[PDB]
Amino acid sequence: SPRALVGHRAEVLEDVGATSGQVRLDGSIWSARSMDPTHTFAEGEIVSVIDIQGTTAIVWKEA
Ligand SMILES: [Cl-]
Ligand SMILES: [Zn+2]
Ligand SMILES: [Zn+2]
Ligand SMILES: [Zn+2]
Repeated sequence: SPRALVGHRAEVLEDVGATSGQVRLDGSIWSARSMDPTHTFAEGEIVSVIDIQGTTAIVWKEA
């Protein structure tokens, strides 16, 4: 069911990069990683959830 989260936007709470990050998604805090591990999304940025792996949101640029 975490699969229904794909396509949602999320707000970065702790900087999201290769191997750490946290976002606010449907009112909850989720772990997150960047889709491209060279790209960091800083706190306050809005990202798009493009995949979920277990309970980790994989995020990219909004849209
Ligand atoms: Cl959304
Ligand atoms: Zn939702
Ligand atoms: Zn980049
Ligand atoms: Zn996948």
